[PDB]
Amino acid sequence: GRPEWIWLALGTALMGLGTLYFLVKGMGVSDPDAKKFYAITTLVPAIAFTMYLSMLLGYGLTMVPFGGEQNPIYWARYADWLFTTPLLLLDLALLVDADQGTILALVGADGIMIGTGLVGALTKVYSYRFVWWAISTAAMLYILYVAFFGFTSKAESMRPEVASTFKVLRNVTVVLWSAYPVVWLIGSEGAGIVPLNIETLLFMVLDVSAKVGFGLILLRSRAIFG
Ligand SMILES: *C/C=C(C)/C=C/C=C(C)/C=C/C1=C(C)CCCC1(C)C
Ligand SMILES: CCCCCCCCCCCCCCCC
Ligand SMILES: CCCCCCCCCCCC
Ligand SMILES: CCCCCCCCCCCC
Ligand SMILES: CCCCCCCCCCCC
Ligand SMILES: CCCCCCCCCC
Ligand SMILES: CCCCCCCCCC
Ligand SMILES: CCCCCCCC
Repeated sequence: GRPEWIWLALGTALMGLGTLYFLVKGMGVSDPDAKKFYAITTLVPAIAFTMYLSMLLGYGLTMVPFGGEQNPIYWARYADWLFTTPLLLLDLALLVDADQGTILALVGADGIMIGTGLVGALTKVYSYRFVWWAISTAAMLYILYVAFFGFTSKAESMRPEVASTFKVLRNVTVVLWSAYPVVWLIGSEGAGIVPLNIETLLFMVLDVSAKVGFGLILLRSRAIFG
């Protein structure tokens, strides 16, 4: 009965219901282009649902000694993010017809971001936790830079309605993704200022917005149709 369980339960509900709704809508669509966006976007909260559910049931949690104490760390978050973050970037790349080499570079950077974040989260020497955090944050900023400058440039060649939908999704992505390193820094994995229950609340609001919110915006747009 960990106090953060309530937010894990609410995250589970929200991701579950989001997945179900996207699946129902997606299965009804016949346009092949729209179907690809549905397939990618439905998978995102589906993966998050399984990881939130696992954490709700007491899995994906480990104790890491640092700063003279035994600290609880939810590593299952990284398993979710390893797969869902590149899927979200793929949605954006597909909207703007980004180059294959750009997608490869972003997916590589994304793997670095999640992998070094996880190594950070598991590191037993307090100061070194922040070296890995800094490397992960640098990878994230490379991603946001490309999604902001590179993808907008590509969007300028698309019809205005596709460009408009892209810009809303780009803006949501920049605002939400840039919060994650700060929550990590001040929370359980970092400085230990924000207690685990509140941190779990914060990550739940961010996760639901970045996956279900993002998905609602994308999947209700005419932009996904070919
Ligand atoms: C659905 C989940 C989303 C959109 C998650 C995004 C998560 C990140 C951008 C995480 C970034 C991190 C850093 C920038 C450094 C510290 C650890 C990471 C994983 C939290
Ligand atoms: C023409 C070139 C150059 C370069 C580059 C710049 C630098 C740096 C950094 C950082 C960050 C971020 C992010 C973005 C976005 C919204
Ligand atoms: C006393 C010592 C040193 C430390 C640290 C810091 C460097 C912070 C640079 C952050 C780059 C992302
Ligand atoms: C005596 C100490 C030294 C240190 C520090 C630091 C500055 C490193 C800044 C790195 C920025 C990327
Ligand atoms: C598209 C060619 C540019 C490739 C740059 C790859 C980059 C970077 C990464 C990251 C991390 C710390
Ligand atoms: C893939 C990036 C690997 C960078 C290694 C840096 C070593 C950190 C010293 C604690
Ligand atoms: C001794 C702590 C400083 C380690 C610096 C690691 C450099 C990271 C390379 C990207
Ligand atoms: C806006 C948050 C500031 C409060 C941080 C905390 C603590 C003592």
